[PDB]
Amino acid sequence: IDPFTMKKIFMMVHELDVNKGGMTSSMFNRSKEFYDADIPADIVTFDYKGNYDEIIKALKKQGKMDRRTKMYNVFEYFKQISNNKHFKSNKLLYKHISERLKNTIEIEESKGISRYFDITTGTYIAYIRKSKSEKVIDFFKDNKRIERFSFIDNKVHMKETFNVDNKVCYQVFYDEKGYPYISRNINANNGAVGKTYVLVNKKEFKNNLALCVYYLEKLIKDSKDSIMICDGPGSFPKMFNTNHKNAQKYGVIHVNHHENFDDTGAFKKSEKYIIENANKINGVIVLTEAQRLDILNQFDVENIFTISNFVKIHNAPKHFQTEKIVGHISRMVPTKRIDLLIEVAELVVKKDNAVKFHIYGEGSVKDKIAKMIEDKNLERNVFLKGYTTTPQKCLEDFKLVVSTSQYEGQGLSMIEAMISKRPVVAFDIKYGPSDFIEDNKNGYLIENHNINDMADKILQLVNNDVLAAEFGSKARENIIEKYSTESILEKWLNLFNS
Amino acid sequence: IDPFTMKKIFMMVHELDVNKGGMTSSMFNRSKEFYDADIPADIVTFDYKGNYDEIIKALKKQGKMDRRTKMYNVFEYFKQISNNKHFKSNKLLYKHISERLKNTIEIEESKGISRYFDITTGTYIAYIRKSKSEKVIDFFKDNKRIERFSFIDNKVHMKETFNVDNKVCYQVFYDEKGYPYISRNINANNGAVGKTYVLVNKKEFKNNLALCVYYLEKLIKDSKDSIMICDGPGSFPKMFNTNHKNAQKYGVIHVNHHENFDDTGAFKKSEKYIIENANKINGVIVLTEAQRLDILNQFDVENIFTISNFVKIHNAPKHFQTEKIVGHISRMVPTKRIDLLIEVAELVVKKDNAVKFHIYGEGSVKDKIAKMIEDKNLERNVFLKGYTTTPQKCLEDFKLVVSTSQYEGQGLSMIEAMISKRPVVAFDIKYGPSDFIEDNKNGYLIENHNINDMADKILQLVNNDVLAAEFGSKARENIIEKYSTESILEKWLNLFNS
Amino acid sequence: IDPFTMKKIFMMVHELDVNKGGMTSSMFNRSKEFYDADIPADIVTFDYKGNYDEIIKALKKQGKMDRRTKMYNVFEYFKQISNNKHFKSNKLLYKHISERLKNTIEIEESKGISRYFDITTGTYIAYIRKSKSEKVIDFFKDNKRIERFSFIDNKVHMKETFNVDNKVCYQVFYDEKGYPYISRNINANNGAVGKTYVLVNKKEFKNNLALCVYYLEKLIKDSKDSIMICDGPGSFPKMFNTNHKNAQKYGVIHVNHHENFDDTGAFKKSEKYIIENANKINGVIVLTEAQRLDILNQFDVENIFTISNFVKIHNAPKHFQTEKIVGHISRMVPTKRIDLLIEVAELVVKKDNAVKFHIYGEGSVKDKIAKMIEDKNLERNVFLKGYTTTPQKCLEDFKLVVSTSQYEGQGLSMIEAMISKRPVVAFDIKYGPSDFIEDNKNGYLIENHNINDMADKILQLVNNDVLAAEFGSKARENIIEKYSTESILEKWLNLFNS
Ligand SMILES: CC(=O)N[C@H]1[C@@H](OP(=O)(O)OP(=O)(O)OC[C@H]2O[C@@H](n3ccc(=O)[nH]c3=O)[C@H](O)[C@@H]2O)O[C@H](CO)[C@@H](O)[C@@H]1O
Ligand SMILES: CC(=O)N[C@H]1[C@@H](OP(=O)(O)OP(=O)(O)OC[C@H]2O[C@@H](n3ccc(=O)[nH]c3=O)[C@H](O)[C@@H]2O)O[C@H](CO)[C@@H](O)[C@@H]1O
Ligand SMILES: CC(=O)N[C@H]1[C@@H](OP(=O)(O)OP(=O)(O)OC[C@H]2O[C@@H](n3ccc(=O)[nH]c3=O)[C@H](O)[C@@H]2O)O[C@H](CO)[C@@H](O)[C@@H]1O
Ligand SMILES: [Cl-]
Ligand SMILES: [Cl-]
Ligand SMILES: [Cl-]
Ligand SMILES: [Cl-]
Ligand SMILES: [Cl-]
Ligand SMILES: [Cl-]
Repeated sequence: IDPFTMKKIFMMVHELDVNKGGMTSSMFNRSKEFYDADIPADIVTFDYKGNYDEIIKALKKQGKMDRRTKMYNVFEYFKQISNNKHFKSNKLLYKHISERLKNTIEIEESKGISRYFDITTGTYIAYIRKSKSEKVIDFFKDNKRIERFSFIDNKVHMKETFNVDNKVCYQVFYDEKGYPYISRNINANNGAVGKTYVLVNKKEFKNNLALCVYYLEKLIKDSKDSIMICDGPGSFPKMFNTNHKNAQKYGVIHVNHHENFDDTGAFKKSEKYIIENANKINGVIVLTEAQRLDILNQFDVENIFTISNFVKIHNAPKHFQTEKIVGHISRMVPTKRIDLLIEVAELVVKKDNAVKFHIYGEGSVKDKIAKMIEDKNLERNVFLKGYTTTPQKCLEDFKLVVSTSQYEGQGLSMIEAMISKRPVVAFDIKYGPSDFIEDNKNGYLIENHNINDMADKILQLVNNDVLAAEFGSKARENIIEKYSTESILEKWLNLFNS
Repeated sequence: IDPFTMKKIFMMVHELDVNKGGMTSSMFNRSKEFYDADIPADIVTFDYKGNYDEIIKALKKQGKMDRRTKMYNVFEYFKQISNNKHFKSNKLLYKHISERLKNTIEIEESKGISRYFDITTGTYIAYIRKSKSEKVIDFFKDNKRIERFSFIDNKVHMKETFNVDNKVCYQVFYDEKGYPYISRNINANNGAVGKTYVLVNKKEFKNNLALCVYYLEKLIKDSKDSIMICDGPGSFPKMFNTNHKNAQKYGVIHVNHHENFDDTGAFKKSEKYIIENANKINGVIVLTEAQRLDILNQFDVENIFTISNFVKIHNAPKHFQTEKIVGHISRMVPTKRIDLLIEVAELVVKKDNAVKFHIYGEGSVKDKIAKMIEDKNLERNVFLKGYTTTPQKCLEDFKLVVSTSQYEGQGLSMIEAMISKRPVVAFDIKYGPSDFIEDNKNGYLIENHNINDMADKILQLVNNDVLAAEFGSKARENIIEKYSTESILEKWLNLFNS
Repeated sequence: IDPFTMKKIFMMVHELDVNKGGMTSSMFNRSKEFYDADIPADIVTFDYKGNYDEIIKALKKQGKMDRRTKMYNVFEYFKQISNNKHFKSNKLLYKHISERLKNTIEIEESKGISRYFDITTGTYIAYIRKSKSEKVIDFFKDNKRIERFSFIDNKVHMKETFNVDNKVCYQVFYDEKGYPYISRNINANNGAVGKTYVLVNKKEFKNNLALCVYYLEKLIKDSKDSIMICDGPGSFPKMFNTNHKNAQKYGVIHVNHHENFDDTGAFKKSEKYIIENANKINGVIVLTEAQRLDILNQFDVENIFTISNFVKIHNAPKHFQTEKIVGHISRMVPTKRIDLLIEVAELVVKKDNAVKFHIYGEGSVKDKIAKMIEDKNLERNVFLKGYTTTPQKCLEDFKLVVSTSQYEGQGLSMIEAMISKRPVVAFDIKYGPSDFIEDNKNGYLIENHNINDMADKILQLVNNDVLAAEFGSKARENIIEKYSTESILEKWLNLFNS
């Protein structure tokens, strides 16, 4: 509303990075929408990367992140404090590294890889592997690795320490002048972060949780204009344990709060903790009004709200596709019951050998879908392409896309395919495509068991390229008028203004 | 006899310390008696403590140790030699510690606890925890602890070294000027002391045994006026392996030489080794003439003698106690068959709910006596108070004390209670209270099985406060005239003079 | 032929050393023969010893190695290169060792054994054990050993590094001026040599195999006059993987290519790899024309040749031996079926108690032959003397020697005994004594099962000292005229000239 509002939204996820999607791409778009309504919506991360500036720069150039959206990082905050406490490069650090490397001889392995040996004792001193903009230096003691200095543009940003099993047990972070501002213990057995020492402020913290809580109380002004939104479930404790009294906290659950493949009536451990404590924050936000009603009818909480996702209606291809191409662009995870779909490919091709499948994306169950299509020799017909950073250009050469799951928040990947004139085929599930797919109108829906009824539907479409177009043009105009943005945006503000 | 005798007794136990009793308190009193007869009786210990001066000072101020009694310590002997080899403080040591601490930043944990990090590399350097008179400094390498310097009044007395599992594998002891005089290897797996290097005399020793044998040959003049008395069974090898030809050696066995809870006819492993070699020293000393006769009738040894213990007849309360208070002040050990007594409390209270129990002292089987009285909910009635440094003031508010065992040397803890006008109740056993308890005269004795006959006897006393007094006044006057000191003292001298 | 031929033979075995025999003694003699025919035949080794000069010097003085025969060593090659790159002693190395030893105090253990402790901290610094011409210095860190410097004539030739389990994980070799020329990683778990760094030439090598291949291409001129002969089966990959195009390669198999105690028809793993690749080198050389025919009738290889061994007909004793002395001078290994011979001693002595046995040499199954003759109490009669560096002087006091095996190349140890007027007794086997023992003529042969038929034959000889002499004099004159050297030598040259 107000073009000069002091409202601001801090969206919290553990890490940002390139070549993902789903929850993050939803966060990127949500930031874009809020910025349009003159409300700054930025992102807060809590992990360390020495090249986040290069990653954020990439995410914006590659058109995945609105350029107005900033990422706040806990380590970038304390680094910048450190930067303004010193006004002289930390040469003693580079002298420390230089001194351990002198009186050594060099022996090359390959192009930018060399080892160094003391010319007096013959002792193994260092291993240096340098690219062109980054460099690592591994120091050795008693022929075991003890330390690694990491470089970016000839500058140290991290020092790692290694135990007896050659695993990290300690990290140090150096500012842009070479001064250490943060160091922390690492449990080598699981990689969990322990005690964290903020050297620049001479303060210690029990763990990363205690550090980021302290960080948010510094980053986020305790005003009712400050709004915290936690997408990732692994960041919720950070938002919940702050001593904010005025600031708002909204937990956004993205997934089904039901345990995967459990008929007990049990929930996800983390996704339930959020729900239980809904009456202590400003309310948990789901996506379907169904999932609201389920949580209503399970937990004693008077504070759940349903808000869908902003959709970006990009532009459909100039044409369609004629050749019997079916695709499944997704990340391979057992929760999607892909086992209960590739046994529809098999059920299709035998009635029509010209139907082809292009599988994109990666995952854990990729390598056993791989060693499964050749057991049946559908390598002939089915292809596991790979991860595509161009989801739409791979989408615009489909006749239709296919997907399934037993657990979803809603339809993200199915919706954005319907825009590109593509009639997707999926099951009816708990929370998802019971609303944006109208069966025998612009797409198809099947009970999540009748595995050849889906195999029946595909042949009603791929063999009818003139009917696999009207269903596509009735897809896009279906998305557009159904949820919009204003309907969704006013959901958010009325929650804010209260 | 002779007020100017050159006779001296060295009583040997591994360690002395505060808040114990039994064998040690017997040693403290025996020293007091011998000093009265103009024969110096001192104590020799073989362990290391940096605060033994403070402990001995406490033992005397707190009236547990005769002030004339000295403690000789093997490490205090070599420290004092070291003290007179140097006449200039070892500043290079404190410089060595200072240098490793400079260029560091401090980060506090609590009041006197801080960690230190190198301001150039961010490396974890040191952990310092200081009280007000003592201080520890833990140094780190590759984020693992390697060394600990221990301070007392700002002075180093010990440096410890740690292995990969963070356990001690090496110790160093510094004199009062900061010079190392003794270092030794420690087996981290069991804490056993290995090779011991006497740096001040440039001599090495296989273990602590070889070190203390050498020490006794220095400490104790090889004359017939020198008398060695080994109370602790764990110190006997130290006395036995010396090359003394004239000096006397007397091993004093305090306990039953029968294996605990074994009906085989087997003995304690250590207590038998002493017995087997009785014909090689000046004789083993037991406490009961019974235990003498048993050893006579088991081993071929013509050299066993029976001598009881000196009793200190202190002063009884001004009054008694009326309220049904029963106490067991003892150290909780399975050899005392406490299981076979707390199931007499149960057998008592049900006939008289006003009988109360106060349990003092500590032990291993305290925590399962604890979770046992509440299973039966005698928390109502039975109390595990705690260790009492005031045994008599806790004793002087009893009507009677109670105890049992299947194995004893004699009655120490039962005897000193009879002084304070208290009729104790105990079983008849191998070696013990068959002599200082006269049943139905001043106390009570039961077969060590009839667990409710004891429960019968208590009610014959606690419900008769006028009969639980005559039995008390017949207790003290019973101890006094029965064994005395002169009868016991002349036992010792006639052994000496031979 | 040509007294000025540029032909040269490099005989390759992994290591040479004192107190062995068999394959090596065969190599020593073969070098001697070839040198007589004006063809230099030298030996190449691939292991490290700091005292090989002293060992080779011993092998020649003790008359086991022809003085014209040289040993080439891969580490001696790179050391000599290193020697000529520096013209100033590496004092900084000895300064490095001196500095770590100053400010220490000495504590002796025995004659030439002492430990050193820092006089400031008391820290365990070093352990030095010196003989009179060699010395080791073990340095310690956190009371664990980390390094060992090895000395010969006050000069460092090796530095070893130790891991957490106190095992070698790194080696460094110093030239005769104290400069490191080679360092290498050691797998502590098995002692296998990994990455090898040639510091003097700044080159790295995957392992010892890659190092010695490179070494042979430097050592051995790629000419048809250069001839490589690989005796040891463990050195064959080194000869086979060189990029020699003109040089000749001859693999000499010494043993049975049949798996020990396997009736499957399976071969030795290594000895087969040689055979399989016979068509890629200049031919594999066996010893018996039988073993040739077997390999012919198993593998598809058109390139196997049979050449026997050069025999050194030394000089027989002035006399014989009368006293019933039977000997088995050998190295104790289960492949010799000694179990199937000592149960003929037993079968002999019972018919003649005066027959005695002298067993020389060592082995793995010595200690259970030991605890076997006393179970039967033939200690009376059978003796395990020990390893004899004087094989012939121990041979010249026998009436006859005895041996057996199920696997041999031929008869080495049986043949050289026949020279000294001794009728040996052995079984007929695969590849061996079916040719140099003529039964009931100068010796005896039995089927390798009839264990008392051999026991029958001995008594036909030891009880007939006038018949145990003619068989001896028919032994020596049997060896002499049968194979000679010229017959064997021309076998070699005709292989060379082709
Ligand atoms: C915002 C939201 O509701 N998220 C849902 C989503 O999370 P999740 O993050 O797993 O999103 P999905 O994997 O279901 O959707 C596919 C996503 O992967 C991206 N992609 C995939 C392959 C590829 O080659 N390139 C590419 O970019 C797509 O842009 C798309 O955004 O699925 C979960 C279950 O699986 C649901 O419970 C969550 O509710
Ligand atoms: C000198 C002697 O003969 N020692 C006997 C004693 O050794 P032990 O040293 O175990 O002596 P006991 O535990 O039997 O006697 C109790 C001792 O503990 C002290 N105490 C206990 C609790 C408390 O709160 N405060 C306190 O000071 C008492 O002063 C008393 O001296 O018991 C052994 C078996 O158990 C016997 O075989 C030994 O023969
Ligand atoms: C060149 C050759 O064909 N070598 C054969 C030999 O190798 P190997 O090297 O094992 O030779 P053997 O052990 O069979 O012969 C005994 C050797 O050991 C030496 N010795 C033994 C004891 C002693 O006290 N002093 C002493 O010097 C002898 O000099 C003799 O040379 O036996 C293998 C099986 O066992 C055969 O397959 C090999 O073919
Ligand atoms: Cl900002
Ligand atoms: Cl500055
Ligand atoms: Cl004194
Ligand atoms: Cl001095
Ligand atoms: Cl040469
Ligand atoms: Cl030089």
